[PDB]
Amino acid sequence: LDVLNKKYSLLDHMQAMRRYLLLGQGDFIRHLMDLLKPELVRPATTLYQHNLTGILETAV
Amino acid sequence: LQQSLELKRKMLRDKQNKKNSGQHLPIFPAWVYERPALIGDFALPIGTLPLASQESAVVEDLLYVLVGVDGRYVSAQPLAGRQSRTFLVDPNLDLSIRELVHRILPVAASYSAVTRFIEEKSSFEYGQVNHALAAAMRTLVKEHLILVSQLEQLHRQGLLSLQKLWFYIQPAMRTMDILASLATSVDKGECLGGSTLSLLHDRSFSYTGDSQAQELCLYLTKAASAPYFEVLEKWIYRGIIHDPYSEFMVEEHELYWDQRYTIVQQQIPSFLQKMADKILSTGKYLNVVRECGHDVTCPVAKEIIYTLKERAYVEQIEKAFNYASKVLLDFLMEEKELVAHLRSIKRYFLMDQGDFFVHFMDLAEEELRKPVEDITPPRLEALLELALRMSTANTDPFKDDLKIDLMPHDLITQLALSGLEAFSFDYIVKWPLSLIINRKALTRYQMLFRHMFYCKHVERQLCSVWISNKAQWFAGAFTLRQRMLNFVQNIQYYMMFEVMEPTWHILEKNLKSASNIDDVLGHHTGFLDTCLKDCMLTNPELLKVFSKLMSVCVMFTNCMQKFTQSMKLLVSGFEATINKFDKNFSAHLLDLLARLSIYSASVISRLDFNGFYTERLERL
Repeated sequence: LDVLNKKYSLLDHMQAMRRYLLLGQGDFIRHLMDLLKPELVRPATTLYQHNLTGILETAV
Repeated sequence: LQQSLELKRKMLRDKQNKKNSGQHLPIFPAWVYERPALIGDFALPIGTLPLASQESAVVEDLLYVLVGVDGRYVSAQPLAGRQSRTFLVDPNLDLSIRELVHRILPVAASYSAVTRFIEEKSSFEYGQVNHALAAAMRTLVKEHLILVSQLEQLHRQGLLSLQKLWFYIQPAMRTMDILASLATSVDKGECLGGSTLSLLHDRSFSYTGDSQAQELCLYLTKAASAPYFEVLEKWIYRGIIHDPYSEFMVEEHELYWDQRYTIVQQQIPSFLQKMADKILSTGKYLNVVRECGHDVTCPVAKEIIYTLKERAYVEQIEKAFNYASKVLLDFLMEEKELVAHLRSIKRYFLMDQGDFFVHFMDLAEEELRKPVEDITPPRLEALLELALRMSTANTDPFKDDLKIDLMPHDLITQLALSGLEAFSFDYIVKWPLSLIINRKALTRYQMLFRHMFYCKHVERQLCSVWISNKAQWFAGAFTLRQRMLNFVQNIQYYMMFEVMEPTWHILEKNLKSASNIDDVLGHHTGFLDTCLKDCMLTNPELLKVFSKLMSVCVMFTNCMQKFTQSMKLLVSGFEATINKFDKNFSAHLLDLLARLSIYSASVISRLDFNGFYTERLERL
């Protein structure tokens, strides 16, 4: 519990987990909901992974 | 037993041919096998005597059978088919003792087939480790013969009796029965070199608890490692391998990197299996520097010695991988450099230089258009030699190496046409730096250039038509030409500044942190393989969409345009061909961007810098 702690990181990835996946950041999930609104209000089938991936980069 | 000679005949026959560099390998004179006295094995009525007289007469003869000689009463019947010599207690002997002798007589049989081991595996053919297994199992036969005598000294004074002997010979029904096991197992199957050194590191763990016997197995196997470790104290430290009888794991084929030196799996001794890979490595690295001279000497040389549970026989092998493969890597890096040569490969093969390409193309253009078999090879070797002498690419020193190859195939090879699509380059390389940039590496480098050729070839023609026109009123082809310019000037920005320039930077950093030739031949295998995959070259359909777009483009640039077939220098027929070409272009252009979306971003990401042609149409 010192190697996994530093060489690879259990503490850093378990805490940012609070922000990015669990919505802990809040600031980021507001911006994501003001850019991804139009593309999401489209019909479902038309969308493809490359489309959704593109946006994430802008907000981060 | 002649059968033995045949085994001997086969061993020698196989040995000689493998290496005829050293001739007349030692062979023992024949009288040695033929005479039977070099090896150990070869009156009063007992019935009417007093019982004690029977016990003292038996104790007298038994004391003889414990050594390899017959007895007046206890005797040996001929072995015949059964290998262990069973014995024939004289008939009508006391039935009380006839049983007790059969408890002390199992020693002389576990000794009868122990000299028959040493007086056989002494032959040079049996190997240079089967040799000491059976000459450090001889010292044990000297202690045994010392004990058998001390007991006679007691017998001389009436002080030994069958029971006293029964207590006395118990220590030697084990220390000489462990020996009658290794002997009938090293002999069982067959074993030479490392295979014997593993049967004495298996029968060592099995007897890991007795202790009375464990030390004897360790004396037998700390003595059979003595010959091999001297050989592994050479291949590990200086490249020379002696291996007179094919014993060593790393054989050397006469023939290089692929087959000159090979691990032989059966001979690998069991306790080096994990470190077997490191051994081959350290030596191969030492040999390539020892044929060109330089230095092969090792600053520290130590005597690797066997042990059980305290292994330095797994450590000194590592202070050799971390010197041998660190002197070779730095020899390459400051003598016969591959850092500088790689830059003089990038300068021409990867189309980095622009001066060499613009001066050369114009100078050779007339000849380039000609069909092959009309091409002048010496005139292409003269024109190259000058185009280079005139460029800024003259300054670099390793330039002389460039030569002109003639790939008959034109990317069609991928599994009689024009000079423009039969132009290849080969950069000669010396033997020391060849190890990294081998034939395989250059061929792929060659293919990356052949594809980059068309994109360079079309760019000069579009620019050519633009100047010829700017009779000038027509503005129909002023737009189709404009669209082609964006794709073929933006493919050359994406390919050059993302697929090649950053990835080349990732190899030139990774090479500064490399450890061994195994590591380096990897990163260069990396930039070459990974960069080729990022360009459109790697596709099952080979993105033939690129192949048919460039064919139709040339159709527009010259096959149809032909500089307006010199109309400037008609019926609107060429406006219909512009239309036919424009629709073929849109279909083909769509297929690619859709293919870029379906298989694996940036070329699409910026072509539509303002949503240009965002969706002419959507598939399904």
